[PDB]
Amino acid sequence: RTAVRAAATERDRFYVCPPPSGSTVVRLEPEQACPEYSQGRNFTEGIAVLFKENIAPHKFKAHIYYKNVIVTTVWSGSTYAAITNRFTDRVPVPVQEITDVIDRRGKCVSKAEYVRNNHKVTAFDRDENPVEVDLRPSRLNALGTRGWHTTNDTYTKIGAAGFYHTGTSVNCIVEEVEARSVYPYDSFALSTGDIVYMSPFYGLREGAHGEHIGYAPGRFQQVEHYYPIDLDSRLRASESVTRNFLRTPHFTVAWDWAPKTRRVCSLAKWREAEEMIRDETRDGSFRFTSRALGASFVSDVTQLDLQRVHLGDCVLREASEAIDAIYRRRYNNTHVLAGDRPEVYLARGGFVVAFRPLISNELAQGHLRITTGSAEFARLQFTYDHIQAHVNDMLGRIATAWCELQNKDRTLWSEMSRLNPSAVATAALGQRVSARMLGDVMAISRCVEVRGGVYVQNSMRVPGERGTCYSRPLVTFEHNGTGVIEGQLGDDNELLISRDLIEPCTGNHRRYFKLGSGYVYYEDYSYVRMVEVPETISTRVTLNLTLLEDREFLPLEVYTREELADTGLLDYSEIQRRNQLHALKFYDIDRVVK
Amino acid sequence: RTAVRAAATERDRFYVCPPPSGSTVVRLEPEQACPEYSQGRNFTEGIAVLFKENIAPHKFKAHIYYKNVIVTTVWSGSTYAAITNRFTDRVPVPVQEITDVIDRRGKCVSKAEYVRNNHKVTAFDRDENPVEVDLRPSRLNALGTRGWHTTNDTYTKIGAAGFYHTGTSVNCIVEEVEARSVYPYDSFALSTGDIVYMSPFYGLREGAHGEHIGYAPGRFQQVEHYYPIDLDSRLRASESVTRNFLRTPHFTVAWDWAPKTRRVCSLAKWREAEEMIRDETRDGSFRFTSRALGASFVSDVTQLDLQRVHLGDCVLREASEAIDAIYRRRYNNTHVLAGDRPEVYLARGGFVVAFRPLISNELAQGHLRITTGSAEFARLQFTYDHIQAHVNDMLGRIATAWCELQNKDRTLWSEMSRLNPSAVATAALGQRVSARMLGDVMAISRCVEVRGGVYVQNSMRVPGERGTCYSRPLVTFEHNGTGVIEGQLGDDNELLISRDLIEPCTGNHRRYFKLGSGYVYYEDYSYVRMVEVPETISTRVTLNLTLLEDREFLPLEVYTREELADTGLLDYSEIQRRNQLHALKFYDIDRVVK
Amino acid sequence: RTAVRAAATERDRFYVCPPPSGSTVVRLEPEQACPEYSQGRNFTEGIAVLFKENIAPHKFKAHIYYKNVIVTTVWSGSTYAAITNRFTDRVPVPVQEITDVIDRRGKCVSKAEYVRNNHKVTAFDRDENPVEVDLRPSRLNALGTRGWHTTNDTYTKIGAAGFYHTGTSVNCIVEEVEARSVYPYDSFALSTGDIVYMSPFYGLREGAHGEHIGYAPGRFQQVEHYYPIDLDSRLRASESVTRNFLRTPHFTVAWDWAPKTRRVCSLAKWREAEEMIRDETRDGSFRFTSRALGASFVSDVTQLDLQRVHLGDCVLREASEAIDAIYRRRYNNTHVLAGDRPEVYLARGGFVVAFRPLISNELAQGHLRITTGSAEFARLQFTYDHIQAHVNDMLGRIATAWCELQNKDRTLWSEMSRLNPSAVATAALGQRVSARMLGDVMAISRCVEVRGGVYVQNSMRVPGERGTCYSRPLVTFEHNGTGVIEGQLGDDNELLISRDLIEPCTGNHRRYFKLGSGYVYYEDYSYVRMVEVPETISTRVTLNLTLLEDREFLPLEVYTREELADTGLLDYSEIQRRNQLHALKFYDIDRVVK
Ligand SMILES: *[C@@H]1O[C@H](CO)[C@@H](O)[C@H](O)[C@H]1NC(C)=O
Ligand SMILES: *[C@@H]1O[C@H](CO)[C@@H](O)[C@H](O)[C@H]1NC(C)=O
Ligand SMILES: *[C@@H]1O[C@H](CO)[C@@H](O)[C@H](O)[C@H]1NC(C)=O
Repeated sequence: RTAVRAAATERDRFYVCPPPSGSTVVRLEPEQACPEYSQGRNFTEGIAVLFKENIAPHKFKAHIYYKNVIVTTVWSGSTYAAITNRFTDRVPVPVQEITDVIDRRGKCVSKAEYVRNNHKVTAFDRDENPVEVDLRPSRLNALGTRGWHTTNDTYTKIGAAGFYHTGTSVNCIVEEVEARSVYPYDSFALSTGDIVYMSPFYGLREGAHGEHIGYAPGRFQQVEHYYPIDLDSRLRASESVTRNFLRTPHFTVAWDWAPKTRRVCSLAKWREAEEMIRDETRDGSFRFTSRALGASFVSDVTQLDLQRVHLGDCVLREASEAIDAIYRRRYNNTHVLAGDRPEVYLARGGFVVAFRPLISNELAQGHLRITTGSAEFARLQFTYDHIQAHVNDMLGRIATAWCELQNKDRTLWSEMSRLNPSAVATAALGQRVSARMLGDVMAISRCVEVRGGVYVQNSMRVPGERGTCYSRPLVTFEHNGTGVIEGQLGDDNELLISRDLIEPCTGNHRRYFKLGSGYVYYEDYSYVRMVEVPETISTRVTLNLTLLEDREFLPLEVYTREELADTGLLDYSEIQRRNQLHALKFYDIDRVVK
Repeated sequence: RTAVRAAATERDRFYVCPPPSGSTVVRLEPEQACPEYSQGRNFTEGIAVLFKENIAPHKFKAHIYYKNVIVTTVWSGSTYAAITNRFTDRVPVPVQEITDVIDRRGKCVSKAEYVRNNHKVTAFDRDENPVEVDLRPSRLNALGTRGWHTTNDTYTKIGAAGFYHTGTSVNCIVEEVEARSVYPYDSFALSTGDIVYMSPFYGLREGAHGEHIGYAPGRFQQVEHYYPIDLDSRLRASESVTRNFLRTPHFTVAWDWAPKTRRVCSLAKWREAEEMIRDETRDGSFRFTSRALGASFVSDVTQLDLQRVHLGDCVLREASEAIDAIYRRRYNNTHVLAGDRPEVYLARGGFVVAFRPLISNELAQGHLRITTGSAEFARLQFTYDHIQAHVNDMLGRIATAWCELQNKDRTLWSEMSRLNPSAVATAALGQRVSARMLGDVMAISRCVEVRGGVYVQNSMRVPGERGTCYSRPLVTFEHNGTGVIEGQLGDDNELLISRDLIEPCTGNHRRYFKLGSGYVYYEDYSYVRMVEVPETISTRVTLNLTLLEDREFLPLEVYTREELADTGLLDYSEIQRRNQLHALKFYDIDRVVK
Repeated sequence: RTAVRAAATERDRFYVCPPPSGSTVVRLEPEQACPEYSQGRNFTEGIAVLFKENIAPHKFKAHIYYKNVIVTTVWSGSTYAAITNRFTDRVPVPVQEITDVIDRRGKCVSKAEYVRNNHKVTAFDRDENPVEVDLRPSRLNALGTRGWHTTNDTYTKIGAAGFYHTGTSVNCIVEEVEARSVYPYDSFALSTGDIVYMSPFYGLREGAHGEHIGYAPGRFQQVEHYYPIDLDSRLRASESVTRNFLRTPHFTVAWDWAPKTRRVCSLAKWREAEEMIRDETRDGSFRFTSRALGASFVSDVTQLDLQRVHLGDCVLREASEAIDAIYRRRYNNTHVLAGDRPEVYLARGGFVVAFRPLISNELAQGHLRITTGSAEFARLQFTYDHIQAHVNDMLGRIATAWCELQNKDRTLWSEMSRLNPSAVATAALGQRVSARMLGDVMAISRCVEVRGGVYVQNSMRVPGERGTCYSRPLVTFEHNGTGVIEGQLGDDNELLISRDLIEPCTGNHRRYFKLGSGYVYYEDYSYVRMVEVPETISTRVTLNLTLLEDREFLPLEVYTREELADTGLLDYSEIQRRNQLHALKFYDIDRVVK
């Protein structure tokens, strides 16, 4: 009939629970309203053709006609000859001579009649009389680089010693040439290095005449219904052309006249987006997403008027073509196109989007200069948006289910609140409380810590009654004023003010009761030992979520600025640097003879 | 009083539950410690100005002064004239003549006095006496490309037949020219194609004299307090300059002298980051994140000393300007700048970050050559980090709530463990067990499978007692040694060793008892049929999480390397290729006359 | 003994629950099968070397040998001299003279003997007799740009007035030159601006002879066992070479012959991936992921045969080198390489991947033209894949735990279904139902709304019995036909058909009963007031998931197309534009003398 002193730790403290009066009354919180997230997105399927700023020059075929005049002064000596001069000059071939000699016969006159220093001057091949010479192809002739000439020889004079002799070579040259024009196209340059200070689209028939010409009107001429001739097979072409001719002091250049608007565009077809999705979730903007491309393009809801664009005719033409070609190939039997024409938008970063919506059979029943850079932002827009939408959708789904689960699981908590309102209110409040059901509502009283040392009684027998025992052990403790309380060991370290927990005594009685950090072992209503229960059972579900690791994105380049500038056979600046030093490098230019 | 043989499937097996002794005792696992993830990040708001490596040349205005000497040899014939020679040469205009004739009067002398082949030589326009000729503007004169000349004519000699005549043209030319200097700036080049082998910042006053000059000291001269004159309105400028003059063998070039450090910088302003956030979560590094830019820049915690940078003066100057301008515009009333100066860092990929922290009013109370490439890594750093931080934060939040929920829900499991310790321990252990509460701890015994065929008894009446019935059906089975057991059908296919489940008989008795894969139907304490219960009730919450789909990022380029190299009017290498073939193409250079 | 009219709102409606017959019987839905997501990925560790398309020209050292012939015509006057002509021409130095005079003595003959206009011509320095002159270095000589010449003077004739005098300068020049060849390498260009129309790898020994030569066979020559000499220290090199010589009309160029396959490759080493992971999860493809690089490269499972590549010899050579070097440095003691050679693949976007798997010590016991652009797609592939895999893994983990948790928590629901089948079935069905356990299955009946006004009875005393009271209040209501029902207030607004809920009366009786939107207060079995219970207790766990915000990725470029084209000292096209205007700008070319 002795006593064992109980031991309490912080976490495993003893508690007294004063009876709850109706002073504080609580209800179990009703089911919450669940978060409803964006279920369904607003969009349009279609076909798109993306256009970029045209950066390429206007390229066209042309012919250069000139006579290569070389004048050589030789000083004939005793046992040698020395070139004292070799003066070279390209001279134009008149239009008359092109059409009437060169096209007509494939011959060229052995003389030149041109203006130099404002004086009318002449040059005769071999210092001889004019003869129409045949134009023979060069040995080096190749596709797009054919040339014809009249001589393989450069005339030089063979004379008497102690004299200066002058010979004159005249080689008539016709060359297939490639021309290039860079915006605004007020000039062009030929494969020969010659720049023509005139518009390639300059003509005399209306529209064309309001194009630049840096040359006097007499230097230019057009020849309508001109049927070109091959200077090898001397055959004419089946279709005629308006042939432009410009006579400069060093050559005559010819090219086929064509109207600017047909030949040139300020924009260029970049890519086709066969499965283009136009998103309409964000307001006042469209977002053109392409799975194929891995790119999103943001534009306004309002269309681009292509009349604002200088030379934007190619857009609608090339866009309708590819869209119509795609439709035929991919949607002909499943869908129908919308609105008898494609829609055109100005997307972020200088991209022009020509989009045409796809309608399923079932649902059918101020001047602008567009500058384009990279499409790097658009792929990033794509990547980000694809992930953001997914994780947003999925967390939405978790949030709702978390709410829904807790709402359902309230049935379990209400049911427990009828039976054990205290353990429910302790879980809810997160602090040790005593509770009583006052019908359909709980009365709450807080539980207070027992600081004065607690002692367990060795026997569990009712003193004065055989056959009746106490179900849980007896304790002695200090709470409030009364220094000693004849109490009982309740549940989860609650000490009971009274001793009313009873049971008829049973044979082979084994009990483990929680007492502080551990357990007290009782055998046949008598204290035995202070045991430990190290074995546990868990109804928990493991959720191991690991973190998304740090990643370092270091600068990465396939080719550098240096590598990209070093691809050429020659570098103008590098050559000039070295070349312009030649006089200072191999001569004393600073010395002066007295 | 017959029997029906029960049918067990794998999943719906019969079990016998031996009584649990205190041999194995368990506790319900206490509430766990919950994961606490990084709640709050360390950062600094501010304003930044990003600087990139200067790739642009130093551009400045200049003037070229030369006399264009053309000497023509004409051979007058019977009925013609032929140019046998036309020798062209640019000659310098002496400084004396620039200041005393050209600036003073707007005139130029009709002769040239220069050195060629180390000999002092002269050239007279029209082979006549020296006259100061007025400089008239060219017809083609435009903004930044003005030129003045003295003649429109090229003098040629008109003489007697059978003779060689020589005429001399001298055109004095002054041209507005644009100059460019590329690092290290020891030379410059003019719009005319001429390279000047000297520093644009070379002077004679201290500092400037230790700059390259590839020319003899006599060829150079500075003119202090020089007031320039317009050669059209012959008005002088209000402010004077130090005027540099360099006389080369072919021209005199003049330019305004300026000190290198003022005019040139090795870095260039790239972008302003108005809302720059400097992250301080990772140690030994700063991360400059810009929402505006969509870029993160990683640098050291230690500042960049701009004294390590060759020509880094522009940085602090231009950074303070833009930061101060931004502050005035965006933060003037809400915040205050910090530390009387902006901080400077060397970020990853060659970016210089000039950052100045923003302090809210409430909180206020070895030589370096910087190489820059792309900012592609920085946008990727940004994207990745923005997503990683969000998903890490959100999963952290799920992890904690999962722990917290299970911790709360332990109140429900403990409560059940008092009432039904077996069903709790079976859920926990994940295997069929029998359990008994030994006070505050459970005794566990495992349940064993009944392999010997089971039979249900047709009646549920107590033999020998009217008015008392068995609550659940009677069974017969084989377990351990004893071949026949007079048992009862327990819960969820548990077969009971005994027959102690009793109830006073009731009128209109209908029962469905689980027996193997299905149910046994009993009516008024008598077997009827083997029914199926196909209807279910579920308290589950659906969570449909779908996977983030695979995405293919295919190579994408707006303009190729080819497209970017093809934008020019001429290509030096292409022209040279064709041009240097001309002799081989239109002549036989290999033939020799015997 | 009066009555108070109850008030019902939508959400807090009154219900009558008809008794359930076995008409509808339900079971609680058994535990579900849980989703099992991809646990474990298939991959190979190794080392990789990435190769890109070679964009760089073939660069090699060379020497240019020529004699700079200048012929000057001076007209001596009264008090002056005028240059009437200055004709410049570069002439070749014969191979004989290079080896026998220039290499042998470091001297060059003061005359030139060359062919011009098909005529054999001579040039004498100072119009004097041939002398072997020493080659002296230029003042400007620098590393890689050395030059040697024979004179600093340009010979001019000083004569009698009224006469034309002609002088001849011959300067023999040898220059260290840099050569460049661009694919297909059928020509090369020198630092001087000269293009050599021949292959740098053309030779006469087998293999080399099937390479382009645009020159007659006599113009070329190889010199085997040639030991070069420094023209400063007149020392010979220790190792000999096969020396190529090509005599063009303007110079002799020499270079060391080397075989094409050794000197040139169509691919170039880009980066080393020390920790390259080759993923094998997607079928019919490999994915080469590099943490270091932040890039993923997609290729076929089938290797690249490098015999399909024109000049692909560098790949295997350079790949084995770096891989073997890396292994030695990082894996020598932990792993072993696999398969006696590296594997080679053709990745997406023109990248060649040379991968060699790493085997841990423990586990050991048609013609192709490759075009490369950017690696932008590969970093995006990397970023996306890294995130996708993580979030997919983590949601998988949530999905399984959600299933597992609900499966466990079924133990709680079954247990409640025995005690309160109605509250379980109401939670499950999401509608108010009455339920009865018919053994191991529930009988369900739906609950109907009470529309006819309800009234609570002021007393809770059993009329006719003292000491016995009703536990819950009495009500009067209208349901079905019977206009008045002597009922009782049940749980959660259920009205009971009968009045069988009883309790022995207790002293100090306080009760709150739910009645519609609120509560009814009862004191000592008598009505008092209609109270409100505003205080709640919650067992809910907060889960605050916020959305991933929209981000705008705006176009961002470090340097523009314009900025990148403006880095050069000169621009060929810009210079030519201005230069070719000179005649039109400073002269009247259109005027003609009559
Ligand atoms: C040049 O010479 C070749 C023969 O070597 C000949 O075929 C060709 O027709 C000649 N061309 C001219 C224009 O004389
Ligand atoms: C050139 O001629 C035009 C008239 O055609 C005239 O206006 C201009 O002043 C002249 N220039 C010179 C330098 O003679
Ligand atoms: C050129 O002159 C310098 C002296 O000014 C001298 O050192 C050099 O050797 C000379 N070169 C030749 C080739 O005469």
